[PDB]
Amino acid sequence: SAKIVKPNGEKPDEFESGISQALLELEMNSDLKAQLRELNITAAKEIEVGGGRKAIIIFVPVPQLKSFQKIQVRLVRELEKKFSGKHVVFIAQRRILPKPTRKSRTKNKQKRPRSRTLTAVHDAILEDLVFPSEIVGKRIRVKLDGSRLIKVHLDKAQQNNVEHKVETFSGVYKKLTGKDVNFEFPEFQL
Amino acid sequence: GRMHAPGKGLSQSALPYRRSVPTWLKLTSDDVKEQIYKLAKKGLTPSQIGVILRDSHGVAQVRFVTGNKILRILKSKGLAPDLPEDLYHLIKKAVAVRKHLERNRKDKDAKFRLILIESRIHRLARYYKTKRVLPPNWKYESSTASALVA
Amino acid sequence: MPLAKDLLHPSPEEEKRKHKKKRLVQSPNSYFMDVKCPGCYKITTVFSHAQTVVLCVGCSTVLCQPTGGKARLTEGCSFRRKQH
Amino acid sequence: MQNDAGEFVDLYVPRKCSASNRIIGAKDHASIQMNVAEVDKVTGRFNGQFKTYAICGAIRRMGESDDSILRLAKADGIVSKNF
Amino acid sequence: VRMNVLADALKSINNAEKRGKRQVLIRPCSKVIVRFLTVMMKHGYIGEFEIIDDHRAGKIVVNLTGRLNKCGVISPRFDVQLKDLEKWQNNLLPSRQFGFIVLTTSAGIMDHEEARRKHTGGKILGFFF
RNA sequence: GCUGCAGUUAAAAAGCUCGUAGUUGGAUCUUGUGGAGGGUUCCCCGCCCCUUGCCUCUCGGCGCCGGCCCGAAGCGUUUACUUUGAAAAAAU
Repeated sequence: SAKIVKPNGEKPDEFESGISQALLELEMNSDLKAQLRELNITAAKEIEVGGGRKAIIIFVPVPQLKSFQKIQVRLVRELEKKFSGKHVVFIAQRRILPKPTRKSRTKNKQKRPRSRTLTAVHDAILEDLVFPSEIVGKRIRVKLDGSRLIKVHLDKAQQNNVEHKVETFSGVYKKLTGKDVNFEFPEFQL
Repeated sequence: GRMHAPGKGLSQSALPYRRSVPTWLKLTSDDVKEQIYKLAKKGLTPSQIGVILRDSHGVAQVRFVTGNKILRILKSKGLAPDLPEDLYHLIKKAVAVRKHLERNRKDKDAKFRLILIESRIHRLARYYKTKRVLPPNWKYESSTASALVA
Repeated sequence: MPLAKDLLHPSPEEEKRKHKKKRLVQSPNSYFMDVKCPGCYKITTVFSHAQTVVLCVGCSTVLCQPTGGKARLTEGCSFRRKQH
Repeated sequence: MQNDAGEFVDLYVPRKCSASNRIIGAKDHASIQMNVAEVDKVTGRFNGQFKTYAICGAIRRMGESDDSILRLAKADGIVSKNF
Repeated sequence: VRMNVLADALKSINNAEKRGKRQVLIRPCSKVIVRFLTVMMKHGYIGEFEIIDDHRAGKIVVNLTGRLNKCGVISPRFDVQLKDLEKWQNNLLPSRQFGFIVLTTSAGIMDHEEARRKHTGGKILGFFF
């Protein structure tokens, strides 16, 4: 059925029912009818970016996301064509569990998997945004005031698929995690 | 440095930063598992499976195509051996030197190198016994050693 | 080395000269290549430091011989690296 | 050095090496002060204006003063950030 | 073998400062090293620094300003109580007017002057002046 | 000589190697905006994901026109460390 987004009580919102309508109606034409199958989108949002414009974030459940990425190169190109001059990103619906030692209830009967840690979730969210391109390496600069900046290196092939979206990647990752990031290309790579 | 020699050489592998599978690789996770299961029926140890796959097929690191290390892939199907493969190789080397010393009792270098092999067996067995890989009653014996590898 | 050379930006000719474990970030010198032979022409993949005596899908007696460094090809039509 | 009334109490304040940020002592007879002429931008001619540097004796005797004077002259406008 | 990583980091900085070098490379990195460097930087003894990811514990490059006379480690991490801290700063510091002992406490890693304001004891890590 | 000594030539490193007890042991698993005291961001409240981490009873007072709320209790994986209470003759 339509309005697939969010748990009970949260569901009726105009923007998020609008984006999920715009996704689920697209299986009705013969090309994407071969490869969409009413697969779950868990949420969507429309958010501001540094140029005073707007961008959208689409949230995908983990066991479905390995199938979305295989068609995303056409599926996002169709959505970015249909919406009013917007930029789009797909990201995983990851959960974080709290620290067992003196910051949560804890017992021997179940152990917190390291795949549910805050560090393993925040550094996985960084790989979803850039998807048409691959991370070549990271560096972190500590300033004299005690703040941090992250420098990300992107592969030199596939520049044409991400150079016009680095300005939305910084604003989206800032709003998902609270941290400043710059996206850059290497001098050379082995 | 090496544990029983004065040498301190540096040779080893160096993995790349990029953990991803490359776009040119035609293989897929469950077909790599079937090739591992076929190679195990020939009696190949895990260390030999990884070189046959690296040399003659596209898979540089099986752990990057399939999310598991290849001894776990064998244990989950019941294909794994009853003695760990590095402990097996040390025991096979100890019986080869013992077959030499029965007729060559003047070879005092061979007598010295046998102490350095069997003390390296004792150090490795003591590790595996604490992690429940071996029974608490497991013991290497110079008379029994030939029956552990035949 | 002078008193003031910066350590964060080695030139690629400074980085390609040094040992694989002693670079700023580690990387192998080995590579994958695709290889082809006369008489039967099904293309195959080989690793440049192979230990195995490789036999092709074309069933020829030897595709390459192992060696103390790089393996040597039997005068095959390609030594072309794969890009990634 | 100042006291709780805010007045100064040193005999003198000693100079520091331009390359290295360490104090040059009263008996460091291997140390130097260098002085270099500025030129006008229309005709390349001396206008009487100049720039100065001071170098530690320990950096001179290890052979590092030539590269230190060059880095200082590239940090100021004189060598113009190309070579 | 390498029994302690913080002792390598400070000995490596201390040898580079005495040769007059403008940068130094520290390897392996650690959570303890990044928190110790931050205390020297906040008091003005070193410049800013950058961390390299390599998937094996990481590395740090540090910028040097020529102000540092020494930095060092006390190897057994002895416990200290507020009544006994006077004896340690009488032993390790060059004057009552400058230099700092660094402590680890349940309120965090910090300067021995901050531990008196926060009314807390801890374990000794090292010092700088 | 713990703080704090020494062992090429002044006194002094087992001829050499293995090895049980003893001492020592690599990296990794939750943060910035808002208010008070104070500053021009950080220490106390409440928050992106959890703020005593959970929970729902029943013997037992509170808030109001039965029902729903907020102080005990089960207790937060076990210890060292540190800070605070209590309790320890007088004379010196």
